[PDB]
Amino acid sequence: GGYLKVKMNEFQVPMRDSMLLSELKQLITQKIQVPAFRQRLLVQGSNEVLQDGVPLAHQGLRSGSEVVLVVQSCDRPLSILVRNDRGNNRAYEVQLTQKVARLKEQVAERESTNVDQFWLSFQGQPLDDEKQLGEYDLTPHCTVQMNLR
Repeated sequence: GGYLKVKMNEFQVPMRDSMLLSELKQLITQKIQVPAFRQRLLVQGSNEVLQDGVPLAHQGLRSGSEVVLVVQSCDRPLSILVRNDRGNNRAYEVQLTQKVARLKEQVAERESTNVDQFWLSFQGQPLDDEKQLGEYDLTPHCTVQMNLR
């Protein structure tokens, strides 16, 4: 029977024993279709930012408490990692609406390689040059792998 009130527009979500921030964000994703990375949650009134790993009930919340949800705009850039053939990483700013081809060009320049000599993969799936990055579910500081031809 416990719940939290989420204030963006307002809705309720169930609050189970020892619920974590990641579970609150999952319930919010199910309600409003916004990924966890675009969500920031704060305790209402005081405005304390909620954190991972510690039960929400131990961050000043209890059943019936209100939390403030801030949604980051979908067009804000995010940083990702591209890992090369030697397992070395570099960080890249991207927009999810950019085509994969644009990321390939960034990587080719920074790795001193030609675009036609490699392809990119995410969690083992190849990235299609013609698709938008947002077709793949990239998140901040996730890893895209280079694959040499």
